Amino acid sequence: NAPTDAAITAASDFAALEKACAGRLGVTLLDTASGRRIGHRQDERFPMCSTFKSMLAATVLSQAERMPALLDRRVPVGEADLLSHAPVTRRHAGKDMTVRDLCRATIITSDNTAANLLFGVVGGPPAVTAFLRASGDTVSRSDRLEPELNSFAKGDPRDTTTPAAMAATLQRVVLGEVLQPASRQQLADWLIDNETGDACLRAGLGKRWRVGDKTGSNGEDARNDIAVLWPVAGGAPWVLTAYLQAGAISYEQRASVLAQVGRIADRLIG
Repeated sequence: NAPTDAAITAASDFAALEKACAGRLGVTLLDTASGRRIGHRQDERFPMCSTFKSMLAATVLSQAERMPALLDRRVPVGEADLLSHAPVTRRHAGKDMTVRDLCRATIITSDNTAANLLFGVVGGPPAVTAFLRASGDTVSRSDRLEPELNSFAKGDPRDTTTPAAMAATLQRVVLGEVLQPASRQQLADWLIDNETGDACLRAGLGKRWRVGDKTGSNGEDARNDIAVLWPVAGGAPWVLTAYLQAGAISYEQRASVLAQVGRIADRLIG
């Protein structure tokens, strides 16, 4: 594994990085002050996997703005709802959880059962797609439930986005005026508190940034990370999306590839 590891660390642009892991890599780096973008395969489709959960949460918050106390509503967690990956909801089987706490769980731990329970609250994948369209996104689409949404076939557009589309959507929804102020700050905080991306984009970004992110992956070859970068010294934020498919390297090496995107982007911003 040493030669592949070395080739990954020596890569200093996104095309070289793609080559070092023999993968397909999609990246957009977006400056929110100017709208300038730089990257790789910015307009090709990639499977979203769990990165969609950021916008599922946004759909819920948007519905709460016109249905008072929805976030305080309690939803039963039944034995039949449980999946293999359910780190938070597993403790609550046979009782219930607030809608708000389900949102937190699905972002910061990627809880699959939490996500399916929230789909039921808002009206399923068509409800999330409709929120996306209303926000200005003409590209991203939510089609299936967990865990089927992770099964991507080449040329199948179900449950996909592009690096450029998702970057723009992060700006409008996390930084813009698609949501009310209290709603978007709550979404920002959940992303900042994420616990699954320590070895991904965060591992290559310097201390001058405060990062919020959401990861994704599947068992075959996909590993993704999308992030918002706030400069702690002040100024406009940046947005960084990274989608990777690379079946010839290990799951761990996929994370190393993501970390290297972080290092290259940080040097490009300068």
